[PDB]
Amino acid sequence: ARIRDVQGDITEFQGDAIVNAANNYLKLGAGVAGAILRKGGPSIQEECDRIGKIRVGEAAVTGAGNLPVRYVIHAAVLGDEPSLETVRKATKSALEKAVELGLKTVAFTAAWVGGLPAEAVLRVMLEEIKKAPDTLEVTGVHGTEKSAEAARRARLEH
Repeated sequence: ARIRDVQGDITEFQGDAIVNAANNYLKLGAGVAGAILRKGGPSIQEECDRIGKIRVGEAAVTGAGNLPVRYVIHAAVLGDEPSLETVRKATKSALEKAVELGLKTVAFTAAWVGGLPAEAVLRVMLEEIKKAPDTLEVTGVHGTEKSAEAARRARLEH
């Protein structure tokens, strides 16, 4: 996969889909998830409700309502807990949806951490992203330029 990292508002991404780091209940909550809910509109939560509870590590696809993307891929990274193995699974699953749907571009919400070491999380996600096809471009979208630079450094290390 082609891998990018930029500073930005993920709700303004102009590509095929955004990957939303989710709870297994698929309830859109605070922060970025709340931006997606507000800008996208109620239809997103409504489809999430219809899909229902999923397993941690799995992903679910909904429409994106009024957002400038076509889909939101909800990757469930937390539920009734305790995981680095969980981030890997949710990342793998989200990328599988992107392939199945035949997407060319997706953005990840840079929440995936979950009290785990952030550098460790960046590393495991990069590993799964690299296994995705080169027909797919994956953009990590970061709230801060500092967060963006941390992702760039991890891709270098490596």
